[PDB]
Amino acid sequence: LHIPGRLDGKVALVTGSGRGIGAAVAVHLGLLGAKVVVNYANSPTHAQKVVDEIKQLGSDAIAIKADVRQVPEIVRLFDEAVAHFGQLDIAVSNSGVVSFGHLKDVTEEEFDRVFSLNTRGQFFVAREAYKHLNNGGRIIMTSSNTSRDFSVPKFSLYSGSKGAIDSFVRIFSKDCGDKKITVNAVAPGGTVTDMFHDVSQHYTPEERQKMAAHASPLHRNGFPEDIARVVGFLVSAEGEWINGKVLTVDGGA
Amino acid sequence: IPGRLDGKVALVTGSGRGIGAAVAVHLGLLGAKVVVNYANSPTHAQKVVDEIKQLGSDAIAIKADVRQVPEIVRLFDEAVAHFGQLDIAVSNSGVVSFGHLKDVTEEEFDRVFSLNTRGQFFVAREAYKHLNNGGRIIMTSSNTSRSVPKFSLYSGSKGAIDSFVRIFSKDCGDKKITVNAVAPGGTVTDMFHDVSQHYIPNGETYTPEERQKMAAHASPLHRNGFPEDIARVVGFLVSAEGEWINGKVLTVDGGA
Amino acid sequence: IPGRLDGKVALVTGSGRGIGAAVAVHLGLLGAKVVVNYANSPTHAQKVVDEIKQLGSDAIAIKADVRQVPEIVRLFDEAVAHFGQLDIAVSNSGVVSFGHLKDVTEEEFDRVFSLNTRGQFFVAREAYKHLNNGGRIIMTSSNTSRDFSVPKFSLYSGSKGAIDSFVRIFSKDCGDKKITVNAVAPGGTVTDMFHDVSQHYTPEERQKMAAHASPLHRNGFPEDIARVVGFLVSAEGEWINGKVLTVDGGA
Amino acid sequence: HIPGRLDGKVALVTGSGRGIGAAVAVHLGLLGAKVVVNYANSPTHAQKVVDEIKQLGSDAIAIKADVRQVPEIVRLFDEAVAHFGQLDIAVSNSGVVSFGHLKDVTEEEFDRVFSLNTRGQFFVAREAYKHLNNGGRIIMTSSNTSRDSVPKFSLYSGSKGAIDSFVRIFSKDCGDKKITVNAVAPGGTVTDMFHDVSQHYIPNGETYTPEERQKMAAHASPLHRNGFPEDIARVVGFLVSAEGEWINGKVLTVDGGAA
Ligand SMILES: NC(=O)c1ccc[n+]([C@@H]2O[C@H](COP(=O)([O-])OP(=O)(O)OC[C@H]3O[C@@H](n4cnc5c(N)ncnc54)[C@H](OP(=O)(O)O)[C@@H]3O)[C@@H](O)[C@H]2O)c1
Ligand SMILES: NC(=O)c1ccc[n+]([C@@H]2O[C@H](COP(=O)([O-])OP(=O)(O)OC[C@H]3O[C@@H](n4cnc5c(N)ncnc54)[C@H](OP(=O)(O)O)[C@@H]3O)[C@@H](O)[C@H]2O)c1
Ligand SMILES: NC(=O)c1ccc[n+]([C@@H]2O[C@H](COP(=O)([O-])OP(=O)(O)OC[C@H]3O[C@@H](n4cnc5c(N)ncnc54)[C@H](OP(=O)(O)O)[C@@H]3O)[C@@H](O)[C@H]2O)c1
Ligand SMILES: NC(=O)c1ccc[n+]([C@@H]2O[C@H](COP(=O)([O-])OP(=O)(O)OC[C@H]3O[C@@H](n4cnc5c(N)ncnc54)[C@H](OP(=O)(O)O)[C@@H]3O)[C@@H](O)[C@H]2O)c1
Ligand SMILES: O=C(CBr)c1ccc(Br)cc1O
Ligand SMILES: O=C(CBr)c1ccc(Br)cc1O
Ligand SMILES: O=C(CBr)c1ccc(Br)cc1O
Ligand SMILES: O=C(CBr)c1ccc(Br)cc1O
Repeated sequence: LHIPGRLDGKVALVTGSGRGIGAAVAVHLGLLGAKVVVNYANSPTHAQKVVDEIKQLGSDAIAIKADVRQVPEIVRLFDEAVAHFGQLDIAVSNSGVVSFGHLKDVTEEEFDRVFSLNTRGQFFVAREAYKHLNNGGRIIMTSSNTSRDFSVPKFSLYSGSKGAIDSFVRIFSKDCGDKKITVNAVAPGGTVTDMFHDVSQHYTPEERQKMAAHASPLHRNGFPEDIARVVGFLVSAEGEWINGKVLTVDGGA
Repeated sequence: IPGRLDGKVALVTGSGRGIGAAVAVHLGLLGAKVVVNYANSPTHAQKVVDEIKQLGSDAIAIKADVRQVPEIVRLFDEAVAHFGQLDIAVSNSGVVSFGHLKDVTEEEFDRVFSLNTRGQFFVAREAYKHLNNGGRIIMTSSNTSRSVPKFSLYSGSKGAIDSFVRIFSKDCGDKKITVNAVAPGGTVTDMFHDVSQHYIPNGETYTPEERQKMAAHASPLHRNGFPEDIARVVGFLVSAEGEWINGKVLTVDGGA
Repeated sequence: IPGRLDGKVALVTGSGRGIGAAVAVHLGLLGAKVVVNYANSPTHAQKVVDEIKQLGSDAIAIKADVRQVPEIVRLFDEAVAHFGQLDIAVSNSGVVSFGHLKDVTEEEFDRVFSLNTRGQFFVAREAYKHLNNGGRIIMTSSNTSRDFSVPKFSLYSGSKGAIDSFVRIFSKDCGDKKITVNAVAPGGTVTDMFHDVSQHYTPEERQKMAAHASPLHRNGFPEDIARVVGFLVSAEGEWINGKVLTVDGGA
Repeated sequence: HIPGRLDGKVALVTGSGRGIGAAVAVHLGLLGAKVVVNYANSPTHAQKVVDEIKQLGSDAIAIKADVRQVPEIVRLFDEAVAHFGQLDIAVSNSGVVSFGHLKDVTEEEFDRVFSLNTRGQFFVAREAYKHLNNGGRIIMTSSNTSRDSVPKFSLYSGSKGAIDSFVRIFSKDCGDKKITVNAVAPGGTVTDMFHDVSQHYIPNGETYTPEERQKMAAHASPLHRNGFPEDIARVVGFLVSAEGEWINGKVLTVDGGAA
């Protein structure tokens, strides 16, 4: 009885996996039988619950605090991961922040807060992933359906921050080929997390939420484990021949 | 189990050979009962069926030429008759064409579009009609839609598919059926081989395998695409785990 | 002179009424001689021809069903016969179709594709064969090919997605006579077709709600699509080649 | 008829000292616009462009500003309105090219590219919106490699994909002033930047003359020729005209039909 997309005796790291989409990727890869490094930066207990979750279903994990806005903290994060589990097969760039505002009101402090994590951060996560990763490995980065599909106004700073991700992946896949490493991006849609709720107020968390379901031909919201399942396939052996691509997981939204 | 289709029934057009075949075998290995459609290759159709039984699923092989819209309806009513239900339809059948616009006859257009564009349209259609709720539709395109020369006619036949799927996914939502396309690129079959001989300044001079190996250099993974490479993306897409991929075109080429 | 077409001859399919009449009047305005192609509406076409005569450019009406290839061949033979040259060729003629995928018929698909897709391909081919060196080919798509996905618009959208793939490759084939190929992909240009899809109240009221879609707060008119077409097929538009230009004003 | 002329309009182009920007700025002048020739390090060529524009019956002025420093950007737009009294058109053109494998790419090298190409352009568009007449025009410059694959080109190509995403949303925001925002995505326009990129992506570039590698890239165009600054400037011309209005929020690629 053939079991697909498994990751047994493979190590995976997932920036900002304490809560939200990243935490499901952390678990899924754990379920499909990867050992998992669960990076957080502000949510220490949240991360220890994800380490706990992955252990209960028969694989190992350690949480590692790191601000991935800080390239040396990223060097240490990858340096520490390989120190612990011995190697690293999978690196998922998940960590991100949202911003809202009309072009006229967007400040220098605000451009940077956003770009420092979502774009520079993810790029430098990807850098140390290539240096630290084994041959046949997997980088995965997170964009947004807004990058180019969705056209939310007063969403320019955020969308641009992920538009750069869209352009990194097709080229990274050329560069990363000489360690036989595939690079792909996932562009989630409206995944239900603390972030989705902060961007719906633009009332109740769930009342707002109940509108977005009436917009997917599948009449439900996207949830973190809907994106996780697409990253699990992509970091599997099976899905090696998807390379340099931005997958969009929105449900037809 | 994740990625498995235990209890599910599928149908794959042009699954006697090439990507078609590898799709059918993969769906089987995942737990699906596979309908295997051919139009000219019953021997390989019957081999595909037999390989699907051996690994311990079930299959039949119903002859049907998907240019003929009544042969498509029959293909599907017979699909539902033999296994009882249909969950999954994979529109895969296709022909390549080559030529400069200046030398493209009517006959050559009608040949290419009747199967690649129109045929696939009325597979998607008779899929929606015949499918259980929560089911799955896949159509096959090419990475060359959105630029090798003398490749207009075929290229545009698949650009139409890239357009259809986004809308279909709107239409098809009311039975919660997801519709996506795969845009394969450089996959080792008689179609890839008959192509490599045209878009390589030597072509007939070199050997299919010598050409095949030239193209291996193109991928940053430094290898060739094989039907099992594509089969696996479809399988995920038609798993319940692939649900939240909907209305999209996945190019599977290896960075090419 | 800026993007003027003084000394050129153009041909526009379905230029009797619609964006085409406007592309025809526009290429006229910029000093081109214009073949005006109709199939069903000679009285409209005659209005266009006069309006191009009336701002001091020559023009003719030629009946041709761009679904019948033989008639495409005659139209291009006769156009070169009259003006002795053809520099620009605009594939405009198209039809609209609504329906859930479950309802679409072989007949409906073939009514659409015959003209929207297959017709445009063969206008394009015949353009290549008759066109002077350094000439121009425009094909007509929709912002729905890809950009937007409306329910029950699958057939039409497909018809124009085919076009998007054609122009990229066409631009390479046609470059062996230094001819550039592009599509403009309109997006709600007020016309007789808009009023159909608009319907799916009065026309003018179904437009006032349409206005709110553009961040420029206004709908689209043939001139909006025509100015772009005039640029692409000018000398100065040469370096735009093998492209789709979605003219929607935001939408 | 005299079509897309910009008579009585005022325009600003960043880095209109050399390359594309200059041809952009000479084009707007030729089309009747009064032009503000921004530059950071090339004051003489900037001045030659102002004189070349004054020569064809319009007016121009060179302002110095480094569009890496956001306060120099505000100073640039404040000064430009001060001199000519208004501004209709804003062309974010300034940019740099970088080559390197992800691994070799550094913090310093990364900030160097993003601070001008991405951050710079964003804030040129912020201040343009704040200074521009209603009915005006924002253009940003992108690249045909942002999404249209070239090795050791991630950092450059990245910097520009951010622009593509920016112009689609800028179109909406800028709509409350009936302002069209659009990007041009140039290909390999012959410039000192093209020659620096023809040196790296050619079998043995330094063993070749810039013209040699040029002729080589020409054989790759369906138009058997190299694109030139005037080829992009002609397209910018259309976009910023009354007539180009219904192209809003899109990214146009001017490449001659290939790389
Ligand atoms: N609807 C959506 O959610 C949606 C849609 C499109 C794209 N995305 C993208 O999906 C990704 C994740 O979204 P989400 O919904 O999961 O977000 P979220 O719930 O707000 O969670 C944020 C995650 O980011 C981590 N993080 C933030 N700043 C960090 C830093 N400097 N260093 C390390 N980690 C940091 C957080 O960990 P700590 O709490 O430990 O800081 C947390 O795990 C983001 O890139 C987002 O843009 C999401
Ligand atoms: N290989 C590639 O590189 C590549 C790249 C892009 C896209 N594709 C697409 O992938 C699909 C598979 O092609 P392939 O590579 O597998 O090539 P292939 O080996 O040529 O396969 C052709 C398949 O098409 C079926 N077919 C042909 N005419 C048919 C008809 N009237 N009715 C039903 N089925 C018919 C054939 O069945 P019989 O011959 O048995 O009748 C055969 O199984 C096609 O959609 C193709 O356009 C392939
Ligand atoms: N209008 C829009 O909002 C919109 C949006 C996206 C795309 N488009 C595209 O824009 C183009 C023009 O559409 P429109 O809005 O101007 O449409 P329209 O008002 O319906 O005009 C149709 C034009 O097509 C011609 N035509 C139809 N069938 C023909 C045939 N067999 N042979 C020759 N000519 C034929 C008509 O001429 P006869 O009357 O002589 O038959 C008429 O000139 C079309 O290709 C359409 O698909 C339009
Ligand atoms: N040429 C191509 O092949 C090509 C292809 C695709 C895209 N592009 C893009 O098109 C644009 C034009 O490139 P190009 O070929 O014209 O390049 P170029 O010859 O290098 O010209 C560079 C321009 O950038 C300006 N610049 C540099 N740093 C600046 C700063 N801090 N502030 C203001 N201006 C600054 C320069 O002015 P100073 O003299 O003052 O530095 C000069 O005007 C760039 O955005 C480029 O990325 C070019
Ligand atoms: O991207 C996000 C959250 Br960061 C998003 C939110 C709401 C909707 Br409706 C669509 C979206 O793409
Ligand atoms: O279409 C085919 C073979 Br039918 C194809 C082959 C190789 C590449 Br790279 C792209 C393609 O689209
Ligand atoms: O398709 C049509 C008319 Br055929 C259309 C109408 C309105 C808008 Br907004 C976009 C469109 O594409
Ligand atoms: O942008 C650059 C380097 Br500035 C470029 C050069 C040549 C070609 Br072909 C495409 C490009 O995008």
